[PDB]
Amino acid sequence: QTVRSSFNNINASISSINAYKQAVVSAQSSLDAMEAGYSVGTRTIVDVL
Amino acid sequence: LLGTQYISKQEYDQALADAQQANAAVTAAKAAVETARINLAYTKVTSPISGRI
Repeated sequence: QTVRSSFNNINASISSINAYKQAVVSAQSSLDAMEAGYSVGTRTIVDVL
Repeated sequence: LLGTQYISKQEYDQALADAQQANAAVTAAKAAVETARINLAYTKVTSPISGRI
């Protein structure tokens, strides 16, 4: 149960990374939608931050 | 904001609808001034030809 716990933790935690590695690519896209959206003016500086 | 594709392509055209229709409204009001400017060429009654009065 201990060995299969870690082996089924690391198989989760790879997919956990590829979840939250996409969640960066979401949020890095959403940030750059703000920095381009604030440099032209549609979104404000607090919707940036 | 769509060079870097960061808004919808739909919300752009919808604003480009509003851009092009409001510029089509100015043309529908610059003509409406041109309707009422030409009343002020119809006041101050212009002698439509030359010659003797």
